[PDB]
Amino acid sequence: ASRLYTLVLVLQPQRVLLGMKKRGFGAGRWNGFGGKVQEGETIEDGARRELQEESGLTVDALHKVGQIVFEFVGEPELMDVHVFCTDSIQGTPVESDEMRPCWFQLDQIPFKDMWPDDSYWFPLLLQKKKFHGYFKFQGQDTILDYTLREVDTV
Repeated sequence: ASRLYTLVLVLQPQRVLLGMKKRGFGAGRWNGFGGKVQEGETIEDGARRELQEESGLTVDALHKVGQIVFEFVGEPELMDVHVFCTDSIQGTPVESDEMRPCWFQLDQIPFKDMWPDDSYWFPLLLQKKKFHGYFKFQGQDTILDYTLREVDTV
């Protein structure tokens, strides 16, 4: 059994948008935008909804770029995260109660203050490659096992 999650990475030719999670899950780290997928909305709609609730941004078109499964030791539900990307955005990223948005240069991505798994799949994202990933976590710091491959269909 798994639970559906969204992850939105605003990727521009020379910069990427990340948000400092101010609390809850993943707080203290720079994150993409997203959240739980609710009942009554599609996965993409949930990604749009959370992107607006967390940054105030709306997007014309979202592109599927990957899917990452996360296992946390002791927790029954696996986390099925659908990763999205976009270049065209509508509006200006403003601070919400959850995220503090900020632009980063592609050669200055703060991996040391992001989820440890990002250092693995981010190179694939920047290369415009589609990918499937799996990460088993013990706590929020230690990766026990992981798989990562390039795909043609997300």
